[PDB]
Amino acid sequence: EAVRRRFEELLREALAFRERTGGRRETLEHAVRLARELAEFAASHPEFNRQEAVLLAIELMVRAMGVTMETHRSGNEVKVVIKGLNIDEQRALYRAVRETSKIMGVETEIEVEGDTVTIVVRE
Repeated sequence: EAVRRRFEELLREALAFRERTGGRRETLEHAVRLARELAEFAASHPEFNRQEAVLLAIELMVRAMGVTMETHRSGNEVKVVIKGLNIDEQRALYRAVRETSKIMGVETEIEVEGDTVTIVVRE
């Protein structure tokens, strides 16, 4: 609950930032910062589901940047498809998902094709 409540607080900050942001570069920097805060906070609450924490960090960045996403469940795996990203947003999202996965001890696979980044979170 504490981790889910933290996501909600960071989501409101993410939506207020993009409202007053000066560009996609500033929004991206703030989005990576928010995702790291959530990841480190969730790591301090080991009782919370590690797989779900990674997904919440991804969704926090998706909402902060205002990009389109899709989620599909395959048993224990979760696939996230994020479209419309520029080159800088792809590199930062790849970087942030890798770091967040390592913090949570979760195995994730990342594929980049065109504007589309596909993330698979397992177990």
